[PDB]
Amino acid sequence: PGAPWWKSAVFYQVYPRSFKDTNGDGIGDFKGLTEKLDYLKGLGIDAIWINPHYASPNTDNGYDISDYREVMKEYGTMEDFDRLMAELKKRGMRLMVDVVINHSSDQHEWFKSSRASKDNPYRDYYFWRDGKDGHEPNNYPSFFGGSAWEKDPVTGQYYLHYFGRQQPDLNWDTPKLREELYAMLRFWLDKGVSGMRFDTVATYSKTPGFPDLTPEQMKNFAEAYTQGPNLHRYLQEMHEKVFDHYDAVTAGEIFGAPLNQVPLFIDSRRKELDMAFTFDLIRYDRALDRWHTIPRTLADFRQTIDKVDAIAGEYGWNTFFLGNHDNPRAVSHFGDDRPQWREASAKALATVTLTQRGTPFIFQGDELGMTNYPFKTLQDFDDIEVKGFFQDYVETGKATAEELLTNVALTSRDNARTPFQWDDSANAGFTTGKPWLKVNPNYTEINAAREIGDPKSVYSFYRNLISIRHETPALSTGSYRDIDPSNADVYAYTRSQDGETYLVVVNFKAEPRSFTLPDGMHIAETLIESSSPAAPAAGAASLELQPWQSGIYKVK
Ligand SMILES: [Ca+2]
Repeated sequence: PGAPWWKSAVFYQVYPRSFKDTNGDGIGDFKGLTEKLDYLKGLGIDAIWINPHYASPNTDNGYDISDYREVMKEYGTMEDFDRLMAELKKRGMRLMVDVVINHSSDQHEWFKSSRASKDNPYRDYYFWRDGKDGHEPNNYPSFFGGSAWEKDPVTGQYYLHYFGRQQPDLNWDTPKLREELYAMLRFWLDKGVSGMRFDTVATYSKTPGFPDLTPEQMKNFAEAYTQGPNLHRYLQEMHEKVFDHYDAVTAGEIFGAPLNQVPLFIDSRRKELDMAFTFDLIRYDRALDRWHTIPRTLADFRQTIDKVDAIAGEYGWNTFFLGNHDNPRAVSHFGDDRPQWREASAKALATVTLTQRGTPFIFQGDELGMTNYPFKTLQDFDDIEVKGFFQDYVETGKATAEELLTNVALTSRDNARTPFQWDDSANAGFTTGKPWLKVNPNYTEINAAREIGDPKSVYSFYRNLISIRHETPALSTGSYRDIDPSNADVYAYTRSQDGETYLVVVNFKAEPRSFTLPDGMHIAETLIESSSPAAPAAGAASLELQPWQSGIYKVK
């Protein structure tokens, strides 16, 4: 047969709010994204995944939807959305929208009705329960602060919200609710959308009776929330009633789920989702409280990739990303963002990103080498999640304001949300007004305009890597094999398909290193290298690597 277009595609994630503003209000919009399609096309992007673009009070920047069938006021009108669609099509590009159906805004008409009374027709579109022993129904904690249960004096019961208090969870146990969600998905799919990314898709099913989480589960409640007994039953139904009638690719954000359960979501034979967004890697050095970091090495990094790949099997498929809107900047996180190493390590990570088995997603700005932001006070963060950490850890006396700042500065989601750096004009050319989130001062050195015309820029390297990937089947659908899972210095692996085998060698140390190819393996040709003074001689049996050097070679 043949592999789907999404298995050989290179996606680009656009956070509209911080991509390109065109009316000076400081917030990115659709016209802004539409004006930059030539930029993405030139980069070689095949499809774009945009974060939530629906009507929202923005307590969680788009993830709290008040109307699934209207566009967010800040981004434009439905017409603007249609225009984005048409322009993407004119360039042969596809659009993947974000689907947020684990919860809705508390301003959604379903919730407004739901809270009116216990006998209301929409009561069960959400989860309402009586408190217990004078307190909340159970000990469920919220990702964004305090209890996952909020009492509503209108009825006296508590409603469930894994996330923000203004993000009540939708009740998937209710048939009419599921039917409404399916009809909503068809609304967008009928418009031609080519893909859907499902926000926290593993938390749709809630545990019957809502018993308390054990002390252990409390430590990792995110995992417990992914163990609903009707989860896959619901996913199979959605696929049967919706996706079976369209030709769109589905990608689930399987956050919190044990890696061993991932196959249940993506094995094609199961008819659930097409691709998986896993977080074992991107959160591989994150503490359980989600705001502290834990030192890891390349060995942990590669081994995690190892496991995630193995999980895909023969019928599953992974997406591969080193960054997104919920995590610190790739180069700062996995590379070395210091001035002398930023560019070298950003290129090294690009090589990794574009040579991994699965569908790679490039997060806006990483192709430029953008870094974390130099937060100075807690007021510099906008993220509701940080306010949650303050409520749960500072106001409770567990940590000082300074300790939260020091640590959250390295992990905060806002690191990835600062305005895209287009050029060195006012606010990096992002807006003519005041950006909703301050632009990183390093935009004077790191910006698209400066990198586009420079053959040695991080941008040009990405572009070239993307062309190489597009021209080399093995680099997308080829098998993957880690040459040495225990090596904590140089990441080396092969990609093979129909006889053609390629070698990827990336030095993760800011020091010279050597690499000996597996016995019998020799270099045939060098497709590309970064930070390398010279390609290896044809027939080479080993490689001498410069600090943070990366390379792709066809072997024999
Ligand atoms: Ca705007």
